[PDB]
Amino acid sequence: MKAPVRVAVTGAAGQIGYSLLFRIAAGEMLGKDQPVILQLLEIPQAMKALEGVVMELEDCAFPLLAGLEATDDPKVAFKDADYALLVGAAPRKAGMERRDLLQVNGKIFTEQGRALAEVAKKDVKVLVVGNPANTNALIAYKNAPGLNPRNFTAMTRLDHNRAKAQLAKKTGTGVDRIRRMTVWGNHSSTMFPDLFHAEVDGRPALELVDMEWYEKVFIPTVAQRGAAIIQARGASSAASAANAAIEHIRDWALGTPEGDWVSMAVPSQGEYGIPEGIVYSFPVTAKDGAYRVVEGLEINEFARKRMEITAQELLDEMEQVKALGLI
Amino acid sequence: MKAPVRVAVTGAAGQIGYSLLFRIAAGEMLGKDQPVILQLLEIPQAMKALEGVVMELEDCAFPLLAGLEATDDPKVAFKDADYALLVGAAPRKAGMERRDLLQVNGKIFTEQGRALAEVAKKDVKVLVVGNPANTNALIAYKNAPGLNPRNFTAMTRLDHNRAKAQLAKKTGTGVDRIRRMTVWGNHSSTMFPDLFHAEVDGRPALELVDMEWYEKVFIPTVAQRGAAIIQARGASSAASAANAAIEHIRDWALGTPEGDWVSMAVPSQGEYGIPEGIVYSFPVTAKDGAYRVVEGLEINEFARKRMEITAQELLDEMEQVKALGLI
Repeated sequence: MKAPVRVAVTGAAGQIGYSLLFRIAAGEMLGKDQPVILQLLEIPQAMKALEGVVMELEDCAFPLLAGLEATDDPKVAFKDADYALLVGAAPRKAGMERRDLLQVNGKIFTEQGRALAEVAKKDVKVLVVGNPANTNALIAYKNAPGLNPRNFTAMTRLDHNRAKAQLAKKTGTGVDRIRRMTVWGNHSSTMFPDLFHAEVDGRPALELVDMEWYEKVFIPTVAQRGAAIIQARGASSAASAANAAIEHIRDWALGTPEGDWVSMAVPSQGEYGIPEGIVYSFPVTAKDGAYRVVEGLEINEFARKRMEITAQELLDEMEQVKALGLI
Repeated sequence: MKAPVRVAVTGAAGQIGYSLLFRIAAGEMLGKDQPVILQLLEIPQAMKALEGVVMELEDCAFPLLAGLEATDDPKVAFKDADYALLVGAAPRKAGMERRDLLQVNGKIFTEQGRALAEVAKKDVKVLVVGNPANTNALIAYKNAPGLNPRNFTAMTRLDHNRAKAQLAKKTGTGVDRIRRMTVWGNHSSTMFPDLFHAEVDGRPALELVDMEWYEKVFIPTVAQRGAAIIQARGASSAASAANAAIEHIRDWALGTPEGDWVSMAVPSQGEYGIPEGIVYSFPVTAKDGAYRVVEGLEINEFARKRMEITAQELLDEMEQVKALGLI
């Protein structure tokens, strides 16, 4: 049997957490042979609701759930954490400006970054889901002295999955036959879904679809997908976002399939010329807890242009954060 | 690997459906080697929302999801279905008598019962989750001419899991070391969680706990658990109920553990002296799609009294529906 690992999840009583927790406890994230201890965190006002979630988790009689703890203290929630899913972020309110959102989020992730650095395992793997993901991750790792910045990542996996789904639908082929999809940059409207290196059942994607469709239909649709779901359901995409979070962690810890790669926003070390420091989505392979950016990919003018734009949007956000003295 | 199976689900855009659908598509209900085709049904007014759910399902890029269809037509949703999860039920409206609620549900399950008999597979396995589950299941199979009544079941697995959870917490042992739990009767306040045949780590349950605790703490607590979740979360227990539905179908389709059994409400054939016809929860073992009631168990006065009380409640209900000409 495997020794239990501790998984910390913030914003645990929220929508994403409600879809997320039960699948983790069922062993879908780290394997059916891996027991887990869930350490849940919420703000004081949501502890009552979190209590209700804990009861539902007990009511599932999960054999792999070796422990369950709920708290409103980050130093308790992150204690000896092996994995940390930072889902909770600043709730957008009325009269609240862009800079106001940055300050409140700045406060949350500086505090959480520090707590992780103090009480979590030294090799703790972190995934930031709360928006703005890439920048909150920057704030966190920048305020986590002693921890490896590459252990801090942001989620672009949802966009990655949305792109594969759209391509599969268009080509009329199973999504399981789509490989080497890449989403570059920021988790925002400037994200760049790359079809230049994607393959559909062995054949290059651009041999089955044209540039007109790619530029005029594919890109806008993947970018608008979150909005389409809100317009349809009247609520955000919690379940698909939860699924993406699980796959992000799963592939990072268990490894990416042979001949394929996934999208992960990680602190840049200059790959493809992207400025160092910013959390940027890159194509990556993973093996036993460690990932590596896939280098050597040919970047044409169309791609570089879009890659530059989204990188610039991230540099701008960092400037604002620095201005507020958060990093 | 296996040939795809068609799984029909009603009330698909609701809370239970939202927690249920993604785990089925992930392969948690019938196995990681069993592709599934989801045929979702909703009332006309919720189709827009169901479309949003369909998009989220697509955005998960599930390899086992071989097909996905949404509709407001029962005859379309249940066509060639191998499994049918009847989650949707009549919504409770202000100023709506008990007889009124019974009529609305009656119309629903009469129509769905007729639809299943007309277009579904003759060996279709049906699980009724929408309340009142036991009675809704009676109406359904009574109006499904040509189908084996025993393929129609009601869910009591959530109460079953809740009871296991409470015993584990009390005895301080892992929920996985709890066996032969039984919940008899109706899915209501008269449900009877039986600890007389339950084992905790190989030892009889009543050897670690006394009758006082069992009678005044255990039974009332399991009966009030749903209310506790509502008071804490401000919402019903959607996720744990979805988990229960998955396990119900899973243990029925794939089979129960050796030397153990689970709770399932099935049409009575006189077992244990229970009136025939009414859907009553019994301890049951299953293997490859077929289940058998565990007979021969010793029933003491304490158990027998409670078994009759819940049986009587079910007869009264059947009485009312038969009075409304529903069956």
